Amino acid sequence: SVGIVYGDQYRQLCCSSPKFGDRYALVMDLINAYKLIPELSRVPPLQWDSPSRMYEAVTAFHSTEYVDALKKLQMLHCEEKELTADDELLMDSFSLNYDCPGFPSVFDYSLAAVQGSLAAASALICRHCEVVINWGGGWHHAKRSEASGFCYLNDIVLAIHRLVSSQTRVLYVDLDLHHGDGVEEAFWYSPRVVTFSVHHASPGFFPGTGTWNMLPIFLNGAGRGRFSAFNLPLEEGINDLDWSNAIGPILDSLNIVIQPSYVVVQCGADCLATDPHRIFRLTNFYPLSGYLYAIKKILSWKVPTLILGGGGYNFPDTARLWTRVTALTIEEVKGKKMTISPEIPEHSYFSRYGPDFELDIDYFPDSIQKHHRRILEQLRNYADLNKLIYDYDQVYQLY
Ligand SMILES: O=C(/C=C/c1ccccc1Cl)NO
Ligand SMILES: [K+]
Ligand SMILES: [K+]
Ligand SMILES: [Zn+2]
Repeated sequence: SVGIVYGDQYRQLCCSSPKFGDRYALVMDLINAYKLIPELSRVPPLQWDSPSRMYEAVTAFHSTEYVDALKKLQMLHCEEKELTADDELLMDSFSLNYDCPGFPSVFDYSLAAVQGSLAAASALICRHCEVVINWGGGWHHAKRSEASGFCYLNDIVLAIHRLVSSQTRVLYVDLDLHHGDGVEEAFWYSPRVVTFSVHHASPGFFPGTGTWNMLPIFLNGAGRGRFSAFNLPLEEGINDLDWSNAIGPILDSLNIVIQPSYVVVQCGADCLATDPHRIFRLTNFYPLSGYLYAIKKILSWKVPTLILGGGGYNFPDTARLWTRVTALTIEEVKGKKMTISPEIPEHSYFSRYGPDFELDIDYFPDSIQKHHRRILEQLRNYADLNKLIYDYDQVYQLY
């Protein structure tokens, strides 16, 4: 059974931010326009019995003062007096500024993604769904007491924390163009949550982490979590096939050696060739899309899986991609062919898909070898440190 997180309130809140506007509404309407909803189990966002229970849930990761600050930021943007100097300084100490501005619904908006991904985790734990999709979640940059990259609350960390706390191991796979620093940082000392992020990194590129550190080396966890944080930084321009070749053997080896109880996939869409970032050249093509390749491989493991959204700034193209990921998930889990018309069906947001209105995004197309050796060695070190039973010939064979 494949779940998907949505709801009427949930939709309004996910579409209330200045940065991502109505992206979520395009995504869910396209999924709906392709008639996939009847195939999917609706998963309602989690709600709480009281303010105290909500605070308890969220401060599982975030500090109480940060949460307080985030709530006050909302109240302040709901009045039209300027913030006092004192309020500005409080907000600054939490990076609630610049690229993480306040807006009238900023706490409700951020909390929604958390409600969504907590319900997704619970649906997996109680075995109601084999896979749950939350395209309203995926905010991997938020820290304990710090907003970052328009992430205010880290819904992924909270979902993952709920999963491990239910010999439980979680594999977190971050496909976003950006390094999943928040999630990685959160589980830096935890061997039972292995994080793996593939991303672009270059000097000055957000957020700066997930690459060689200041010959220099890769940090990879600490304490009992040593060797438990995996990173593959790629240079710009990479396409579907090279991207797929770069991460394929790593995903497979991670699964084999770690044997996770849950997989949590962040599927931020800013790797698309047509994203305004224009760094990687991935597509949503399904004849092959790096995304669809990675998700299919992960789903072939038959491990209960959380699939989340994230970045993606070309809203129709993000919708095009996540519609195909959603179709792919249904087909792989329920074992039934999903046929999708090559052109966008008429629906409320049909016009946004110009000019050609088809489902493919409008695009025509040794360093990695060093990384594989480096990571296999980290995986071996991880396995050794944690006394796991790995077959070194089979893992090595994958490369
Ligand atoms: O999409 C992202 C980050 C986007 C970003 C980066 C730097 C500054 C602001 C933003 Cl929204 N990562 O998930
Ligand atoms: K990533
Ligand atoms: K870890
Ligand atoms: Zn991103």
